[PDB]
Amino acid sequence: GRPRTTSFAE
Amino acid sequence: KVTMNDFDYLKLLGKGTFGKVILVREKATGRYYAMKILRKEVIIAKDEVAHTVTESRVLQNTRHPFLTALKYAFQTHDRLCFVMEYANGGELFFHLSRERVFTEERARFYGAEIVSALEYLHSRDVVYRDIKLENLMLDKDGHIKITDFGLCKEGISDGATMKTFCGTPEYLAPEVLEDNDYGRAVDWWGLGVVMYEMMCGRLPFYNQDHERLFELILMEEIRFPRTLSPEAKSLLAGLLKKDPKQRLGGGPSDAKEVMEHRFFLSINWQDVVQKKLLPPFKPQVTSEVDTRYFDDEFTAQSITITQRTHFPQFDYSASIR
Ligand SMILES: CCn1c(-c2nonc2N)nc2c(C#CC(C)(C)O)nc(OC[C@H](N)Cc3ccccc3)cc21
Repeated sequence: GRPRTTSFAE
Repeated sequence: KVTMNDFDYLKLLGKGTFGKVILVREKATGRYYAMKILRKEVIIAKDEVAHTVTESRVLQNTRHPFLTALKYAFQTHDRLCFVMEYANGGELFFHLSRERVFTEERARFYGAEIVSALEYLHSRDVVYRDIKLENLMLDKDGHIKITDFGLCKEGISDGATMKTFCGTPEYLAPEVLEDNDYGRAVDWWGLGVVMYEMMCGRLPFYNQDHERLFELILMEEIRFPRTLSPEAKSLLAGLLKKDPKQRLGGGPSDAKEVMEHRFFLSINWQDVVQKKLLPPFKPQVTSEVDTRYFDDEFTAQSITITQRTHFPQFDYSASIR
């Protein structure tokens, strides 16, 4: 089970 | 005008670095909703105003069975609030983490609903840009609800392009890791990764170092378990084609390429959109305040409270517009 990913911008 | 004390605040469902999401009861109706509460200060500091405004504006007009519906969008002096339908089934991330892998049939069911939603968005010239397991959720019946429209772009038709370096590292299409602009095919790559995870039980590419990870996305061949079906392999190979022009769904017909692919041979796409298909897993929620399909990490946490400062595309209500 992978760790929680986090979205990002520029 | 709608305000904060129009709702009861029950449990933390998810937390972010911008804010938090909470299970709420609408006082005036007794009905249950999810509320995403962002802090204006953090948004303004990160120069992410256009994106947050986009998220509301896109939600204000979209209507589709597999997209989360927005009830209210309002703001206070220092907070932005989205009030949307509570997906009782929780995140697909929670389920895949617990079960490790889904069968090809189950993955086919979820993929068909994601494709249906992506067709719809792309037909409206909207590119979603953040397809991932955390942003795919299940409602009480077990149908897909795409959530989080914070990185959407509008006005993107045919071969229109975009310049913002955004998304989620592990899901970034290889062309987004290059200079200059990219097209709407990035969504189909996104699908590819989630399809890959659902059937192969891991990301196709992974490293905690992003430099290493971005090299993998651009350079590395995807591997398949031996037992995977040829059309499963074919679909993943097609969706995860590094070249967007050769990628499945990357042509002018958009979703039609993916829909006609042999992996979905046994799928009637009108049955999909009409919800005629039977979910393979049905959330066993015993009440409206049941949060079993959310992580204890969040639900165990108690709920504390940490001039024209106005955002000009909010203050929406589903009953009014
Ligand atoms: C807690 C799970 N969750 C739910 C939800 N769970 O049950 N019913 C639901 N609607 N909705 C979520 C939304 C959304 C949305 C709209 C407004 C529809 O675009 N965004 C999420 O995360 C965004 C971001 N990736 C990290 C984050 C998290 C928190 C603050 C700021 C940022 C999580 C969501």
